[PDB]
Amino acid sequence: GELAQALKELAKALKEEAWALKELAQALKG
Amino acid sequence: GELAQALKELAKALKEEAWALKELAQALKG
Amino acid sequence: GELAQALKELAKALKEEAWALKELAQALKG
Amino acid sequence: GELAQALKELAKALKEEAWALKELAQALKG
Amino acid sequence: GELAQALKELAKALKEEAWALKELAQALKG
Amino acid sequence: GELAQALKELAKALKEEAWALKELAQALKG
Repeated sequence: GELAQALKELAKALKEEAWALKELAQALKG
Repeated sequence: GELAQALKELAKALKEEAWALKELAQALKG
Repeated sequence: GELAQALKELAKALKEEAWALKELAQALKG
Repeated sequence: GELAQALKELAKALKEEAWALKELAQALKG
Repeated sequence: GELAQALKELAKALKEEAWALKELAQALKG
Repeated sequence: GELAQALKELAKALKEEAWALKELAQALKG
């Protein structure tokens, strides 16, 4: 239902945020 | 109640944050 | 209730942060 | 209760985040 | 119990993020 | 619960963002 769906969407977004943070860290190192 | 809605908004905002981190990473590369 | 509203406020803050970091990216890129 | 106190802490942190985002926007605008 | 603790952790981390946005703002000014 | 879990994960992500942004701040000063 609605809450389960929203929690799954938040979990996807957290994964995207972590991936993006790694891209920034890489760019900073470069 | 409104918990699921709040989590949907939070997931959407976190996606926007992730995209900004990706844009910063690319900006450091020109 | 109050929990959901505070999470909506947290989402609004991360949305604002995303926007400001996107502007920072545009300024760094030049 | 503990939840109410925690929401209070999050509200304080939101207010600090908001002022720092204002400062970042001020640094960017100029 | 665990939700109030998670919210307190989230407040702490938002304050760290505010500190970092201030540092960005200052760095933009040299 | 699942919610406390996800919010702890978000706090960790905001702490990592704060670290990266402080490194960006130093990079913006050369």
